[PDB]
Amino acid sequence: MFNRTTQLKSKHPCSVCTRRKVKCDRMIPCGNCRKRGQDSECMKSTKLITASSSKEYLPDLLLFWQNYEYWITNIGLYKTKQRDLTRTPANLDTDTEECMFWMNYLQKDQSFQLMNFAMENLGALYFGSIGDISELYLRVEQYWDRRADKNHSVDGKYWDALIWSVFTMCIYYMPVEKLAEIFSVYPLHEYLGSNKRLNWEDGMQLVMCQNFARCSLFQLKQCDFMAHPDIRLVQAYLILATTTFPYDEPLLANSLLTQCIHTFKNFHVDDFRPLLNDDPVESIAKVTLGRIFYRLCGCDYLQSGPRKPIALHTEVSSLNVDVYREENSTEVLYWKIISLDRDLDQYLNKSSKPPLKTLDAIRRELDIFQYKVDSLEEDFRSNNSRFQKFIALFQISTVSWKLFKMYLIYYDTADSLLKVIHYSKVIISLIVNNFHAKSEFFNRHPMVMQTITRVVSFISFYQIFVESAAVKQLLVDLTELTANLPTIFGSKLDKLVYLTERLSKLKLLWDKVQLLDSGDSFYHPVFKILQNDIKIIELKNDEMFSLIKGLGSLVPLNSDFRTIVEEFQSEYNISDILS
Amino acid sequence: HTFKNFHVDDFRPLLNDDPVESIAKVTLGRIFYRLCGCDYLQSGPRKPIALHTENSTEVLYWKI
Amino acid sequence: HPCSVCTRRKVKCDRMIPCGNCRKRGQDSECMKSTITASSSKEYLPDLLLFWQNYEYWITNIGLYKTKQRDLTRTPANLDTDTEECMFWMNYLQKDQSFQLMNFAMENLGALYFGSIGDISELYLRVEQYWDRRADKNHSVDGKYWDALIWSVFTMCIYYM
Amino acid sequence: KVQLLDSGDSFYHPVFKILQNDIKIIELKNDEMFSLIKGLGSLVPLNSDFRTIVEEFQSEYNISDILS
Amino acid sequence: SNVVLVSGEGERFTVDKKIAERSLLLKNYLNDEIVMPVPNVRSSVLQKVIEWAEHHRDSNFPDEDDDDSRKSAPVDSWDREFLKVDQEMLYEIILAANYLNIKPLLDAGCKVVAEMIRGRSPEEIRRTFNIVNDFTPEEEAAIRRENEWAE
Amino acid sequence: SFNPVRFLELPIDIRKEVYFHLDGNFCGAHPYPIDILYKSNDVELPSKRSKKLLRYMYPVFATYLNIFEYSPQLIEKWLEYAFWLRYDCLVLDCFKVNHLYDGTLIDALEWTYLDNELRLAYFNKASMLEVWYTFKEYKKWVIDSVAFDELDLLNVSNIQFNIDNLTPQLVDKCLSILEQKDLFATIGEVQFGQDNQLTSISVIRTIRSMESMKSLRKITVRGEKLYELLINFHGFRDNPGKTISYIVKRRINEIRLSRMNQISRTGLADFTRWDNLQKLVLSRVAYIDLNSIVFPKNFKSLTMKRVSKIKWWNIEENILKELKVDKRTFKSLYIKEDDSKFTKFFNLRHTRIKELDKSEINQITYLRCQAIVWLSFRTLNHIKLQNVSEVFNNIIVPRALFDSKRVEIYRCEKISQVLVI
Amino acid sequence: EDRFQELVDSLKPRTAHQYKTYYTKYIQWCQLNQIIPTNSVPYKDLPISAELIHWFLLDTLITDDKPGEKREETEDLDEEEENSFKIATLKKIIGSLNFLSKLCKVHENPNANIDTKYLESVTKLHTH
Ligand SMILES: [Zn+2]
Ligand SMILES: [Zn+2]
Ligand SMILES: [Zn+2]
Repeated sequence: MFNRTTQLKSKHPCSVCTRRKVKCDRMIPCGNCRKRGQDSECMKSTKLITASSSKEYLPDLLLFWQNYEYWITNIGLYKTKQRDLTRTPANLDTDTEECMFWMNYLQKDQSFQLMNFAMENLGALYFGSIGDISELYLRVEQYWDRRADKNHSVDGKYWDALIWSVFTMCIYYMPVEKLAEIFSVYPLHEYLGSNKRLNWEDGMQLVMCQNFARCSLFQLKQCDFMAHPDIRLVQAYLILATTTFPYDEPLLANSLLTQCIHTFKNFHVDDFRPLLNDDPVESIAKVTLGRIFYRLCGCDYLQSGPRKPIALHTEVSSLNVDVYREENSTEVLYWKIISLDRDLDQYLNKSSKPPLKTLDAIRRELDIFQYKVDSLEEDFRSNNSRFQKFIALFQISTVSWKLFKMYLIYYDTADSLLKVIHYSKVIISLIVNNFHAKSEFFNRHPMVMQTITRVVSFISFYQIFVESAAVKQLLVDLTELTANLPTIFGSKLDKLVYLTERLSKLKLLWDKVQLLDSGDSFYHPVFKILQNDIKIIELKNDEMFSLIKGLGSLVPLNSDFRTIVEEFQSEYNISDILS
Repeated sequence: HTFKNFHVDDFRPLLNDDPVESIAKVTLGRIFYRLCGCDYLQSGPRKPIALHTENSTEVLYWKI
Repeated sequence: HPCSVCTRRKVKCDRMIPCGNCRKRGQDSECMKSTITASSSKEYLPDLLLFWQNYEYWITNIGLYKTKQRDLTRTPANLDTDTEECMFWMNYLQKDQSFQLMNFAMENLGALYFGSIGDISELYLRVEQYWDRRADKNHSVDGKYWDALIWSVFTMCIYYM
Repeated sequence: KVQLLDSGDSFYHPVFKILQNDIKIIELKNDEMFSLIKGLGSLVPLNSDFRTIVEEFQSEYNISDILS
Repeated sequence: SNVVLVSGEGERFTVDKKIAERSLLLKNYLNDEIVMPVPNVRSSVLQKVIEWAEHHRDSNFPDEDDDDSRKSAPVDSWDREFLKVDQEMLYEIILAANYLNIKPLLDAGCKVVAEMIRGRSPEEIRRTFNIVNDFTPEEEAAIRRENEWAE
Repeated sequence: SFNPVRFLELPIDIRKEVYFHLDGNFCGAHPYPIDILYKSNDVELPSKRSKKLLRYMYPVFATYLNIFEYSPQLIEKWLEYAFWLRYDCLVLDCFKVNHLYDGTLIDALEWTYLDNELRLAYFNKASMLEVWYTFKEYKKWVIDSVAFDELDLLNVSNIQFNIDNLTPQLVDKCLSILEQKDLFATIGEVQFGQDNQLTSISVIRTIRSMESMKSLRKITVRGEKLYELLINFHGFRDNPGKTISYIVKRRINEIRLSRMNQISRTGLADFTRWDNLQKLVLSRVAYIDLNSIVFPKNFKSLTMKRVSKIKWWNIEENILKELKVDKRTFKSLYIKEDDSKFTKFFNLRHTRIKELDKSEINQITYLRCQAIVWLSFRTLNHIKLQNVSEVFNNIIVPRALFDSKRVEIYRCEKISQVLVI
Repeated sequence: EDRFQELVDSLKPRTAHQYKTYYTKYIQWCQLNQIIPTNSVPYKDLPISAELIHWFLLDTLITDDKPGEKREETEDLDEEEENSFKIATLKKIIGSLNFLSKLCKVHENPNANIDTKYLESVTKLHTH
């Protein structure tokens, strides 16, 4: 927010600082010597700095934008499902009428036409998860024999819920035209009593996706997985974590991830190398379990935050690792490109700046992913090939762009702002080329959601203070692509649109209020409201208010920049996008 | 997962807190001590996830 | 026990391998004469008993009580007796069968509920209100949390009584 | 009932052989690997007195009887 | 096999794709005629870059993590003379090789910068001593008294 | 001429690499790297204010500049740079970005004793000094210019010690002046000389201070004979001398080995102790076998250079078990040589970059065969072959390690034929 | 090409600068009796012999008749300092000329063939 933090911090203190007998605020000239009215007296040593118009609030501002864009654009917008226990009425079973409607509505052609569409389209995701789709086609065939049975085997119940998770993922990437052609739009809105004029992109495609997730749940609740741990729970949870559900529900997915990690560590299996005396069955089991566990670590990372108490990733991709690099770079490539970003993010919330040697080592291994994704094969028509290709291309460009964002913020290396501008437009052009058929659901993975979450945050945020030409040209395509995101995201999409609106009105708020000099402490509503709202969401994360209800029926007890601050606090309030 | 989601760190009361909170630090440290007892006395391979993390009679239980 | 050359050349009480002052003097395989053919002396009394510790965790603590076997492809789900294990035993347990159980823990088990919830009479607020809440059918999530809280103590007061 | 055997130092006995398989087979019941290969599904999870009285006391005093 | 360089000057330089491989930013943009913005570097500096790519497009290049072939890498005497240029515009050459991730040209210019910085006379180093802040003047007097018998 | 502050304009990523590419020859008065002198047909066959400089400044510096008494032109040019160059702002910015990057720049500051003062010093790779600063002076203007919040920069813990730079009595006085301040946690590492079982009193004086540093890594030795005495373990730890302090053996992170002949001239390059290292580096040992070492617990990087002779882990014998084939089939029949796209990304043109068969071996006894190769390593990743010579077996690198170029061969002309498994 | 690496890799640089001091003094000494004439000399023509080496060691190292620097040869310890320095630098000059010999072995000198065991005997004599 506000300190002095100006350009060209000098080398040696002057006489006035030696008189001053405090910390050497070795700026041009000092925030403390200017506070004593002796600004020029600290200037008079040698090479009297430069123009006093370099926006000295801006580095402090970007330091607090780190505080924001950590605690808002992952934590505040997505990872606070601030709901209630008293104000939420109970649901004892309530899916013997609801999930059984999905027992009703599911058809065999409605199963297999999703199944065969998602075969070459999504043939890396389940291939990363489980492998073969024909065994899964066999489970859908026997599933109509395993449909309304009486001898519900626990294992077979996991197989039943497995294909509900598969149907969830098939909804998550099928376009709406084939969805309305394979399924029917109307019996959902018959059963719910909702509107008939609701072609699936208008809200209920992702709801039916969540209903298939919920019917996986309704059988997994019957699987008794807390007394029956197995790997398919974790596999289907990978498949469900591919959806928007971890962002639309952080807390439930946290506990399910907790049970999945407990399930894995029940096995006490770590290494993934088929040694001399190993079973070939155990060999292939370890080979599969490798990608399983690294996708599990990827699921551990995306939900990580203050609602994530139990951690899994305990390794470093550079420089106390557990099984690191004893592993063939095939889909742990997908993990390692994520763990690349993971080690960046132990410096987002904490304002301690990482060593730039580390960041340039990251700049070195950046191109290793860039040209190991080029080290794959290529298939024009197999949609999983270009699908996985664009996934990894997007991930390395995403971490690249965020890395150059970190370069500009933490140290401001050469031309890193223009690097941000360049990689932003390259990624957005990749989205534009995937505005097509066969590639609209290259735009449905939550990586593009969280990526545009950062882009429309910071490009608008730098548009606030620097009315730049390239930032304006990018801001046009920001406002275009914000409306032109796919409907597979839904509620957080509209929360993102409100966030874009509130940041534009935050720009107007900077436009209407001049920044008050008070020696070197600057004052604006942009400062104080963003000071407050993060702490509001932290007090929501201070879950004592959800435990004050747990320890009985107890009830607790807990100027110009006081007015317009507290006018914009409810004018464009954050409470629209908490939930 | 649940108890650490509530961010329970201190087990002795502090003066700048909610008295509901500062008393709940002991009134959940007792929960923490029995949680440590269930964490310890169920010492098994089926229980991999541990919680070691290190009035006048409930802390004395977890002492022994 | 001191080894062979400790008893033969009379050196220090040295359970080294083979000794720290006999291997040096040219007697490595000559001083390993310390401990199919048979033997029945107490040489196992150092040699064995630490294997007991391997028994003591994995068989007594783990194997006898904690090692659990299931049958995934044969066990029914919870769709069979969805609510009926819960509902029949909620309808049988009446106010005597609640508070007369709870008065075991009120008299006999003071460290438990102080170790968990504090007071049992504070819990008697909910258990008295449970007969205004067993009849409730549209609860909240909090009220069901209270339900499963007090039915855990209803569970506990069965056994020790 | 059995004279304690060895190779000179490493003592061998039916008690000794059975105290091995006490821990080995019960920890093999604690091996959840082939339960995970059950989770793999179609991938099939496959897995003197010192000679014979071991087979007596193991089969008669069946150590797997503590799994009910 | 040709891409277009559109600089801050916007002078469209349609160069070969093998020229584009040296710029690892642009080689990554190959995964994205084929235009891209360079909003800071002028196109004469870019033309110097392109002519270096013409010269050493076929040349062989080290692992860029070395010491022997990284720090003790010999210069090109052709690209010594080719970069015997303005001091100022040489820094724009440096910024161009940074901004487009052209590492051996960056090191090649960098070593010539290292040549020009080293070997400067202790006359002017005595003279250009505290141009920047660099010392308290008490220590400046102490240094000048430290060599007082000859200076 | 040159404009310094104009170079101080353009930012730190640029300004790093220049000091990274002006290594030690910051001065003009620097000698030649002696192979130009070797690759030649000419020998150098060589005023009075500089005679006054020899008269006055030089008797401080006849400890180090006395090595450079050839070419007295360089000598009489030297002391003028020894006035003002070693306070110039470029040098101070160099130390700023260097201690920012912690030896990633030009490195190895060194506790000297000149000005009869025990200040620090910077040497080049020709061991020529340029700068002599005391730790007060070094903490004063360049540490505390950037000691804003990071307390590890308030710490200064990356400095070598180098006995055999100086006299053993100067080792004695050096540790005496080390004692008077808290400079134990200031040094980074210690070096060794010997330039039978009788440790030198310099090294004895070194060891008897060595544990009290508590911030110690990065230890290097330079003599094979010395290597035998101090860390080539040989089954000896219960000794009054000759022991190198188990506690500070735990404290190190990495071990460097300068120039030797063999490591298992004895039975083994043994490190029963030395648990917590992560990186051993072989600089100029003549002969190595791989399995000549105890292979300590987890030393992830293992780089090496300037070798005469490498055997291998001779995995080639072990690969004849897992798929159980003929050697001539193993070259001819059992090489697919797929080099799909990442192989051509780097150069590595001289080594023949092979690959085993995905056809003739069929996803069993291949990952088994890969884990055979893994068995030779015992948890290490980084390999990094510089200037090398004369392996005795095929080059065998697992694809998991070979991907991301965790192995990085730099020079390959005495060698070829890498079968990447 | 064949030797130049392990020519350089023979030594630490410190030793190489010591030798570049030492045998330069040797060559200047040869020119002071004009043994090689004259400002540079090749690596191919250089005079190296055992008695040349030893007579350099005479005329510089041991022959302190030298009435400018005549008079430091009496003390039980300071002259013991002097000749300990002399035997150490004797070995150093031996290494310098050995290395210069090995330099001119690959640098095509018929006049570089040493009989080092004579020099061993010299060392052993001064040692005795
Ligand atoms: Zn000041
Ligand atoms: Zn001031
Ligand atoms: Zn003995």
